[PDB]
Amino acid sequence: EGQLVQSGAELKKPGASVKISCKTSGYRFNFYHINWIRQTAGRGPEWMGWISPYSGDKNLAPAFQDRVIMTTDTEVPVTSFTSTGAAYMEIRNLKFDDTGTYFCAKGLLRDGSSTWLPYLWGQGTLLTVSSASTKGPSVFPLAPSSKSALGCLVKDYFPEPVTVSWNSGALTSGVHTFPAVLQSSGLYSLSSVVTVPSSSLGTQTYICNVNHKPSNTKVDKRVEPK
Amino acid sequence: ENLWVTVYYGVPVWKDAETTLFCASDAKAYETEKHNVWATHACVPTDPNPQEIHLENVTEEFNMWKNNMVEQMHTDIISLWDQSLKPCVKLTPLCVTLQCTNVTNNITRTELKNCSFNMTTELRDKKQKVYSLFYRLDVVQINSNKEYRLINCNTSAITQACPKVSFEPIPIHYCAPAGFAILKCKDKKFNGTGPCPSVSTVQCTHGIKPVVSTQLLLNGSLAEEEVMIRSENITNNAKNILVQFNTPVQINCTRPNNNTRKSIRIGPGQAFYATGDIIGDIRQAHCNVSKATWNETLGKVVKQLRKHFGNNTIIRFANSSGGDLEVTTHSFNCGGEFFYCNTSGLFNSTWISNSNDSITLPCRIKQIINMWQRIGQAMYAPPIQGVIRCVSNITGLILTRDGGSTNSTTETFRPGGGDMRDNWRSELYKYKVVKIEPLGVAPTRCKRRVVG
Amino acid sequence: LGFLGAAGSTMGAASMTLTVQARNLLSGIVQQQHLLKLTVWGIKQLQARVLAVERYLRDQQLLGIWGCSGKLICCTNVPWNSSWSNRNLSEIWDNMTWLQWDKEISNYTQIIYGLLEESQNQQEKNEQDLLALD
Amino acid sequence: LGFLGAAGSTMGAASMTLTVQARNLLSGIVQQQHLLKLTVWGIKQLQARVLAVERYLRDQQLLGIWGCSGKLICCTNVPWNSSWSNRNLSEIWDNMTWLQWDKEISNYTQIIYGLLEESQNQQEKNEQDLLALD
Ligand SMILES: *[C@@H]1O[C@H](CO[C@@H]2O[C@@H](C)[C@@H](O)[C@@H](O)[C@@H]2O)[C@@H](O[C@@H]2O[C@H](CO)[C@@H](O[C@@H]3O[C@H](CO[C@H]4O[C@H](CO)[C@@H](O)[C@H](O)[C@@H]4O[C@@H]4O[C@H](CO)[C@@H](O[C@@H]5O[C@H](CO)[C@H](O)[C@H](O)[C@H]5O)[C@H](O)[C@H]4NC(C)=O)[C@@H](O)[C@H](O[C@H]4O[C@H](CO)[C@@H](O)[C@H](O)[C@@H]4O)[C@@H]3O)[C@H](O)[C@H]2NC(C)=O)[C@H](O)[C@H]1NC(C)=O
Ligand SMILES: *[C@@H]1O[C@H](CO[C@@H]2O[C@@H](C)[C@@H](O)[C@@H](O)[C@@H]2O)[C@@H](O[C@@H]2O[C@H](CO)[C@@H](O[C@@H]3O[C@H](CO[C@H]4O[C@H](CO[C@H]5O[C@H](CO)[C@@H](O)[C@H](O)[C@@H]5O)[C@@H](O)[C@H](O)[C@@H]4O)[C@@H](O)[C@H](O[C@H]4O[C@H](CO)[C@@H](O)[C@H](O)[C@@H]4O[C@@H]4O[C@H](CO)[C@@H](O)[C@H](O)[C@H]4NC(C)=O)[C@@H]3O)[C@H](O)[C@H]2NC(C)=O)[C@H](O)[C@H]1NC(C)=O
Ligand SMILES: *[C@@H]1O[C@H](CO)[C@@H](O[C@@H]2O[C@H](CO)[C@@H](O[C@@H]3O[C@H](CO[C@H]4O[C@H](CO[C@H]5O[C@H](CO)[C@@H](O)[C@H](O)[C@@H]5O)[C@@H](O)[C@H](O)[C@@H]4O)[C@@H](O)[C@H](O[C@H]4O[C@H](CO)[C@@H](O)[C@H](O[C@H]5O[C@H](CO)[C@@H](O)[C@H](O)[C@@H]5O)[C@@H]4O)[C@@H]3O)[C@H](O)[C@H]2NC(C)=O)[C@H](O)[C@H]1NC(C)=O
Ligand SMILES: *[C@@H]1O[C@H](CO)[C@@H](O[C@@H]2O[C@H](CO)[C@@H](O[C@@H]3O[C@H](CO[C@H]4O[C@H](CO[C@H]5O[C@H](CO)[C@@H](O)[C@H](O)[C@@H]5O)[C@@H](O)[C@H](O[C@H]5O[C@H](CO)[C@@H](O)[C@H](O)[C@@H]5O)[C@@H]4O)[C@@H](O)[C@H](O[C@H]4O[C@H](CO)[C@@H](O)[C@H](O)[C@@H]4O)[C@@H]3O)[C@H](O)[C@H]2NC(C)=O)[C@H](O)[C@H]1NC(C)=O
Ligand SMILES: *[C@@H]1O[C@H](CO)[C@@H](O[C@@H]2O[C@H](CO)[C@@H](O[C@@H]3O[C@H](CO[C@H]4O[C@H](CO[C@H]5O[C@H](CO)[C@@H](O)[C@H](O)[C@@H]5O)[C@@H](O)[C@H](O)[C@@H]4O)[C@@H](O)[C@H](O[C@H]4O[C@H](CO)[C@@H](O)[C@H](O)[C@@H]4O)[C@@H]3O)[C@H](O)[C@H]2NC(C)=O)[C@H](O)[C@H]1NC(C)=O
Ligand SMILES: *[C@@H]1O[C@H](CO)[C@@H](O[C@@H]2O[C@H](CO)[C@@H](O[C@@H]3O[C@H](CO)[C@@H](O)[C@H](O)[C@@H]3O)[C@H](O)[C@H]2NC(C)=O)[C@H](O)[C@H]1NC(C)=O
Ligand SMILES: *[C@@H]1O[C@H](CO)[C@@H](O[C@@H]2O[C@H](CO)[C@@H](O[C@@H]3O[C@H](CO)[C@@H](O)[C@H](O)[C@@H]3O)[C@H](O)[C@H]2NC(C)=O)[C@H](O)[C@H]1NC(C)=O
Ligand SMILES: *[C@@H]1O[C@H](CO)[C@@H](O[C@@H]2O[C@H](CO)[C@@H](O[C@@H]3O[C@H](CO)[C@@H](O)[C@H](O)[C@@H]3O)[C@H](O)[C@H]2NC(C)=O)[C@H](O)[C@H]1NC(C)=O
Ligand SMILES: *[C@@H]1O[C@H](CO)[C@@H](O[C@@H]2O[C@H](CO)[C@@H](O)[C@H](O)[C@H]2NC(C)=O)[C@H](O)[C@H]1NC(C)=O
Ligand SMILES: *[C@@H]1O[C@H](CO)[C@@H](O)[C@H](O)[C@H]1NC(C)=O
Ligand SMILES: *[C@@H]1O[C@H](CO)[C@@H](O)[C@H](O)[C@H]1NC(C)=O
Ligand SMILES: *[C@@H]1O[C@H](CO)[C@@H](O)[C@H](O)[C@H]1NC(C)=O
Repeated sequence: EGQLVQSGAELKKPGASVKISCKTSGYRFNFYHINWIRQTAGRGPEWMGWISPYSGDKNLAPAFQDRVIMTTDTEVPVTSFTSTGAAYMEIRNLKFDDTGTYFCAKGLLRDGSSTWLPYLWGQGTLLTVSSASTKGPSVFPLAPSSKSALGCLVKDYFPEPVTVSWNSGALTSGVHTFPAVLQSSGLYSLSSVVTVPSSSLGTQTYICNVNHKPSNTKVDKRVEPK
Repeated sequence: ENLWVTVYYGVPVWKDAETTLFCASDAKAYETEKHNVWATHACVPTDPNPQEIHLENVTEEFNMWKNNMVEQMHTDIISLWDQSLKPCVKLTPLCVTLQCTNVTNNITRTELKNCSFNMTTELRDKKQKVYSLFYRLDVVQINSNKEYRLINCNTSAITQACPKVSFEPIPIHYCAPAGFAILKCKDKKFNGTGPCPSVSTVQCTHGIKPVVSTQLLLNGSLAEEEVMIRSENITNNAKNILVQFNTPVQINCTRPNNNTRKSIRIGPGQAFYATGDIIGDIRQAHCNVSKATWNETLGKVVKQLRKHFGNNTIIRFANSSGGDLEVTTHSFNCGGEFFYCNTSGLFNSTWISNSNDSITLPCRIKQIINMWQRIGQAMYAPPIQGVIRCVSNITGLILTRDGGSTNSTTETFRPGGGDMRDNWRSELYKYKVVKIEPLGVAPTRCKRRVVG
Repeated sequence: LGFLGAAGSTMGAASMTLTVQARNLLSGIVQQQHLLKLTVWGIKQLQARVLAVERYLRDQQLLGIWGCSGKLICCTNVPWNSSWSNRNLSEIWDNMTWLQWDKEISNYTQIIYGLLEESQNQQEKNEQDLLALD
Repeated sequence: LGFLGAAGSTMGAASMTLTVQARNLLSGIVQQQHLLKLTVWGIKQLQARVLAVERYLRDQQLLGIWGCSGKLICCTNVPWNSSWSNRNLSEIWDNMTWLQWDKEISNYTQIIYGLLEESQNQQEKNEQDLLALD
């Protein structure tokens, strides 16, 4: 019943060393264990190591106990039964085989038969261990053909997810979206739906913004009349 | 499905509530001194083994300004004070036209009066004149030869306190009844009142002594860290603020007057103990404070108030503005007599934004008192014959508003201890009692015999 | 574990030592221990000792009409209603303190008590009419 | 039937709901709830609460030495003497209130009590000497 949320969207060079974090809320952080997993370009996601916020006795994976080590600070009690804490982890070495999406999850239960396995999962963090340099995405309008389904266009952006694409957050109900695409060059792109009834152009607004981290965003381009 | 319900007697659950408590103090004075005003003549003795158990994984929310342990403490001491004064000499025939003159100063500060009057003697038919002495403010003028009047005869009655009653505060434990438990907080930085993570369930509290002080608490308890700041409400300046000292400042108060017990029989047996002629010079009462040790305590307080109070405004420490001379001066009972040392000298320092000399305070003594603003009945304090010294640790401060400053900057907190209940809160900020419920139902496949 | 040692622990671990909690409460407080005895402390001692036994005997009267005169744990023949809690066998016993559970049934806790007297005692002690001597 | 509902009904119907009568009496009266507390009402409250438990515990001490620590209805191994009543099985249970029966044994009610302790407990708890371990 306790929501767990990860930091997300951190990326560095192959020979680097980055830490990820996880905000906890809605559950007592003292006894529920924290563990981590990773899905590679390979089909199978694998488990990492489980940490106990009390005592600190941990049993990490044998293949990562040499390089990866993780710690976790104490908590701040909200009430007698709800509290908010944080868990971190540091990894020393990584390669293109270590690229992919990383999750954290709340420990199953606080007892004996089984505790170490996850329970409630966060939204997750995706990490790109690609050596190519970061780049700023480019914005294009993407106008409907038979106006005489709407959205905006993104072309050529280097890594990760550009996420939310809409201005002022005016419409969250009924806004189909779309995933990314790999280019022959290797420079990703994507698009986005929005399902709103057909109406006139002068009455309503046609502006959308996208947020970025490779480079910061600023302009929320709109669509051409025709 | 196919799950049954099961009963459990001995379950650990509780609900916030408060009920009656009781005293607990071991063998203290008994024979060498007795007839104590607080421990009465007999209280339930505490066991030397301390009842303590550390609670884990629990984070119960305490409360201090809404705690009812201080309320029962406030009301217990009041009914205890009157119970120890009802069987003592009443001083009603002491309200007669007093004709006094100033004391012998070689025809040249005054503060006291060589007064007289005539009272009842052992025989109601006969009357007797006796010359005694009184203190200033204990008497105020009526309308040549000065004729005075006891200030209390204008408002309330009077009853002299018993001479063999010890007014020294001794540790009085408050222990919980059966089916209840006093939860103490073990978390050091217990800002305000919230969820204390480190809880202990103890049956008997620690050695709590009823220090009757004003503005400045003495002999209090504290357990490390920065000088703790507690307030029922930090944004409202109007509310009072309790302050705790990470380390106490050793202070000494005393009166240099060498007095003498003058017993005069009023009525059949009762005797009125008054001041005779003061032998060996006359001097003013004073309380010393370590000047170097006080400058460090006012600095540690302003440091932790800083991150609490904007850390951008100006400190303005002034004397207790307004109020009464008993509620603005450091009033306290020590050595029998009641001191009122002048506070205004301590808070003159102002510090903002980055063998040895000791500051002293002038003090006067008062014999007529009816503390905590109780206007029902007053009491006369017999002057303690001989020498007097107090020498107590100061561990707390009581600070009040700083005007209605509209935004801007510049403000602190000048000393006021308008309420007596807050004095006991400096010891009971971590304690709260709960109603243990040993009944708890839970389901589990589990049934007894079918038919029986 | 000397007293309330498992106040914050699981309901299962707290159920392993619930004897201790029961022992100390009735006995506890060391109640046993000028010429008058009419003081403010003695009157606070006596009434504090009265609720001591009158809260103990308020609870011990319930276990007696449940077949649990001298047992700390009775399994009672009353079926559990799903409306009271929807959580599975290992969902509550391996996850909640007794504190959390006390607030989760405090709404319908009285409904349970009334039904416990009927099936475990009001009917059970009657079912021997045809079985006592026959 | 909320309390004494079958005071005037048959001993059989009153025996169908005797739990209710027992529940309310120990608990009942809502006892739980100028600066002094030495008033005439408080002293009448305390002593009224003392006989509350000291009349309850006067009765509960009897059932304990009869094997009925936590049962509202024990069938006891003491034979009934004909001198106490000459009426048949269905003659009393289908005809008399408990009120009428209380005055019909009030003469020899103490004779029954003394014999109940002997055969149901004074001998029964002894009969295990040869049967406990053998
Ligand atoms: C509240 O506070 C408490 C702290 O209170 C403590 O109290 C005491 C005990 C002291 O330690 C004090 O200092 C403390 O204050 C916190 O309590 C902790 O909670 C943790 C999370 O729940 C828990 O962490 C881990 O538990 C794992 C699971 O335990 C095992 O074993 C138990 C008991 O047997 C069982 O119930 C479990 O489900 C689980 O599974 C069993 O494992 C055993 C062992 O392998 C199996 O036994 C096998 O049996 C076969 C025959 O059948 C054969 O004989 C084999 O040879 C034999 O091995 C068994 O079959 C399994 N099944 C069962 C029975 O279910 C532990 O694995 C893990 O161990 C680690 O830590 C241990 C303690 O140091 C080490 O010894 C071990 O090497 C590991 O490093 C953890 O213990 C804590 O144990 C628990 N208490 C402690 C000791 O701290 C609590 O978190 C906090 N919050 C709450 C929940 O309220
Ligand atoms: C605080 O206030 C108290 C109360 O004082 C009150 O007012 C004074 C005026 C007085 O009337 C008190 O009774 C009253 O309660 C102060 O306590 C008193 O202080 C005064 C200060 O003067 C003391 O007065 C001196 O008393 C000397 C002794 O008299 C005592 O005994 C008298 C009867 O005894 C007779 O026999 C003995 C010997 O066995 C003789 O010594 C005595 O004189 C008598 O003959 C009794 O009536 C008295 O009340 C008292 O108990 C007395 O000798 C002194 O008088 C002398 O000397 C003075 C200077 O020291 C001088 O100023 C006087 O004028 C006087 O000179 C003449 O002496 C003649 C001797 O015979 C006499 O006949 C003349 O009449 C006289 N001249 C005239 C005229 O006056 C003092 O009178 C008094 O003893 C203290 N109380 C007591 C114990 O009664 C207290 O000091 C004040 N505080 C302080 C610390 O200052
Ligand atoms: C905050 O905490 C502090 C902690 O310090 C509290 O401050 C003070 O702490 C002091 C700690 O020692 C307490 O001191 C005690 O003082 C008493 C005073 O009693 C004297 O007077 C009594 C009555 O007067 C009679 O006798 C005198 C002659 O002295 C005579 O002139 C009168 O006319 C009258 O006849 C006497 O009953 C009493 O005997 C004594 O004279 C004192 O009794 C305590 O005695 C201890 O220390 C003394 C001095 O070192 C020592 O001699 C004692 O030894 C033993 O023998 C004596 C003589 O027979 C015997 O009385 C004792 O019982 C011993 O058997 C003994 O070790 C002690 O000095 C002080 O009371 C306390 N309070 C004050 C005034 O501040 C502070 O109170 C707390 N908070 C606040 C502000 O309340
Ligand atoms: C507990 O103890 C505290 C101790 O402070 C006590 O507080 C006293 O409160 C009373 C009443 O509130 C104060 O009473 C009067 O204060 C008068 C103010 O001074 C005038 O005259 C100045 C010249 O005085 C010299 O000393 C003063 C200190 O008092 C000093 O500041 C001056 O610089 C100067 O050296 C005059 O300078 C001053 O204002 C001018 O100067 C100031 C400072 O530079 C400047 O800021 C102004 O703009 C202006 O230019 C002001 O005009 C004081 O005069 C008065 O009596 C004095 O003279 C008589 C007669 O000789 C003396 O007998 C007496 O001792 C004084 O010297 C009187 O003192 C009092 O000052 C406070 N503190 C004390 C005792 O000094 C509390 O009331 C006590 N609590 C209780 C229970 O009573
Ligand atoms: C510790 O306790 C203190 C107790 O004071 C808590 O302190 C809080 O401080 C804030 C500071 O801003 C107060 O905010 C305002 O209080 C006003 C008090 O109302 C008084 O006037 C009312 C009406 O009287 C006339 O004057 C007002 C002036 O605004 C005119 O608007 C009005 O037309 C009249 O002409 C009286 O009815 C009332 O009795 C008072 O005399 C509020 O009026 C004011 O309301 C504004 O903000 C409201 C909340 O957003 C909003 O709904 C209103 O529309 C309006 O805009 C505002 O609340 C708090 O009131 C004060 N609390 C309390 C209890 O009053 C402090 O919070 C606490 N500890 C903490 C948590 O730190
Ligand atoms: C109780 O004390 C009072 C004083 O407070 C006594 O009242 C009178 O007080 C005056 C004060 O001077 C006494 O003075 C005497 O006056 C007479 C006549 O004026 C004069 O001749 C004397 O030399 C002396 O100065 C006076 O004695 C005293 N009584 C009278 C009758 O006036 C009062 O008497 C005392 N006791 C009581 C209550 O009786
Ligand atoms: C002790 O520290 C805690 C924080 O750990 C304080 O709790 C927080 O206090 C602030 C200021 O008092 C609260 O913010 C204010 O809340 C009031 C309503 O109470 C509101 O009117 C103000 O506008 C402002 O939002 C805050 O809500 C509160 N809680 C949390 C979770 O942050 C606490 O006040 C400190 N004092 C104690 C309890 O000793
Ligand atoms: C407080 O006052 C009393 C009473 O005056 C002081 O007691 C006195 O102390 C002296 C110290 O030497 C005692 O010694 C001598 O007594 C003889 C005979 O009486 C006398 O002739 C000497 O002049 C000297 O006083 C004296 O007996 C004693 N008591 C009396 C009756 O004076 C006390 O010392 C003073 N303060 C304190 C506590 O030191
Ligand atoms: C008084 O305020 C200053 C700055 O206003 C404090 O210095 C730090 O300032 C940064 C940025 O404003 C804050 O993020 C820090 O939290 C401040 N320090 C801390 C630990 O609070 C300065 O520390 C403040 N006063 C003191 C001595 O605590
Ligand atoms: C005595 O002190 C009072 C105090 O107000 C004063 O009014 C009076 O004038 C003084 N008398 C003498 C002579 O000292
Ligand atoms: C109090 O008296 C003691 C006696 O040794 C002394 O050491 C201390 O400095 C005094 N403190 C003050 C400032 O009164
Ligand atoms: C678990 O709960 C469901 C209802 O949410 C219930 O139908 C099911 O029977 C429970 N599991 C068991 C062990 O019966």
